[PDB]
Amino acid sequence: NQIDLNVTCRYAGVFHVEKNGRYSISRTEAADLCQAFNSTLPTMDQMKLALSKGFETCRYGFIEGNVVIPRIHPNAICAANHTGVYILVTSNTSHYDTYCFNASAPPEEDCTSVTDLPNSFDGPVTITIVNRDGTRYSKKGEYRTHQEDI
Ligand SMILES: Cc1cc(N)c(N)cc1Cl
Repeated sequence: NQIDLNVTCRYAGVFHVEKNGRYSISRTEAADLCQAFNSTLPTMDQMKLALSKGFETCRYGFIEGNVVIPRIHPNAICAANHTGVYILVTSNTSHYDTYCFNASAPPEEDCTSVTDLPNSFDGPVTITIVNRDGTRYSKKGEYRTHQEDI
């Protein structure tokens, strides 16, 4: 009974979360997961500002309304070489990573590690936050509020 959450630096409060090392988050789980970080799904405008401060990934994730990949540098294997906030148009499937937005984060790039999951609820799952530098924070809890996600 374990969930691992790989997290990134924050850029203007926006960060990326990947669950269990693969695309595995539904839209409802995404919202609940951001909730556990005292965060929300970013708006498009919040994502564009994060982009402008240096945020890019090579992974699809939810924002409010769409599934996107922020890209600064063109790369042929990330969002088909596009730059900007690339919006997924056509897909059969429903599970992605997520982006989250924490209003209390610093305004520009914050590449310190995440050391807490402040708004998790009581529960039986060992949840481990894994930072890009390998540092880890664990706690027992739950964040999913929808039966179909559990
Ligand atoms: C929820 C949260 C916790 C910590 N420690 C940091 N550093 C960043 C975020 Cl977004």
